[PDB]
Amino acid sequence: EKSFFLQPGERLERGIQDVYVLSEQQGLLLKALQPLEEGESEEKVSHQAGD
Amino acid sequence: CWLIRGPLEYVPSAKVEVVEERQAIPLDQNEGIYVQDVKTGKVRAVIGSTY
Repeated sequence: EKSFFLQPGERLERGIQDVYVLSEQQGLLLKALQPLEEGESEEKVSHQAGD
Repeated sequence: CWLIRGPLEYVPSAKVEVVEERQAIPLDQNEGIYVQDVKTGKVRAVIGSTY
């Protein structure tokens, strides 16, 4: 929950998207990653760039 | 997601969304339907009582 005054020179990439909530049992997301990042996701598991 | 039935009166919570309005099938002593467990993939025959 947030109300947000977009500062000057901000822009919303894709407006106001809704959080993925995945099909409990059989809903899945598959995602690449532009840059390398460690313990960065909500998994605290590192991934190499493109991994 | 999960389901509630029985002799209750329900107000969907702020955070819960009523997906299906289900109505149970009455089955003869001697007749029935085939369900499939989406989780398991298991497909069985449910016969005898109302389900």
